[PDB]
Amino acid sequence: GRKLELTKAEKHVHAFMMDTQLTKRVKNAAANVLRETWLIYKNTKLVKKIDHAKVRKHQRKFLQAIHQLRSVKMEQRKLNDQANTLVDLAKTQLE
Amino acid sequence: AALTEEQIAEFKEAFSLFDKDGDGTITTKELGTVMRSLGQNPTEAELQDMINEVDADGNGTIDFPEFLTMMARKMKDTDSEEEIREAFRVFDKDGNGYISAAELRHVMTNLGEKLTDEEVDEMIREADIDGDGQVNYEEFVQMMTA
Ligand SMILES: Cc1cc2c(cc1Br)NC(=O)/C2=N\O
Ligand SMILES: [Ca+2]
Ligand SMILES: [Ca+2]
Repeated sequence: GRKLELTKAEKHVHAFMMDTQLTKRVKNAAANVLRETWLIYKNTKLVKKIDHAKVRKHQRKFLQAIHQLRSVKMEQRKLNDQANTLVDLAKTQLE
Repeated sequence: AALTEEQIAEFKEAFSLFDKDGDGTITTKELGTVMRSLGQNPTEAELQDMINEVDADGNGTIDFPEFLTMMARKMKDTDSEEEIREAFRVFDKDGNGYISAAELRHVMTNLGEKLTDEEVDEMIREADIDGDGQVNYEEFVQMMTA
């Protein structure tokens, strides 16, 4: 039988965006990554003189959006392994 | 995604592991009970997500049809050799790839659900391949997963 094998995880995060809360979180945080990447780039590369207070503000908003996206991705991995737990339990009846 | 007729009947028994009251449907409350009996701690939102990902008709629970249809997409398995080797590594105090027979007996008779001293005797007999009182757990795991 299956012996020590377990359900193969999907190689890439791709699930549970039906959650709506996760989907809203990704949309807003990703848009903010785009916003703050642009505003940091503009304020460090497209200005005559760098306004460091402005750069600090957008670096703060940049890191919060990046880490928000990390948090969603880790929650997707958690959900995916919870679901694989249930699949593995059901598959014990194939023995 | 194809299930044999034999797999369909076996997954009917599987559905009963989840459908705890037997009323034909899996609720969030039942999945919480099942998940905690497996030593996990899903939040309410995580349980609702598990239901909602499989609930095709949106009535809030999972019926055997929805249960079976999603098992069909999840039949692929993969070997566990590396994860098992990593569980052994927890007890490799010096990170040298070895665990003594004495330390393995101590672990197995004190941690987890435990084994009897007789059961540990049988395990060490297989695990100590070279007879040197030391378990090369990579090689032991490779033997058991061969
Ligand atoms: C056995 C079982 C499997 C799954 C689930 C609920 C049950 Br029960 N919800 C899921 O997303 C899933 N697999 O991906
Ligand atoms: Ca039920
Ligand atoms: Ca349903």
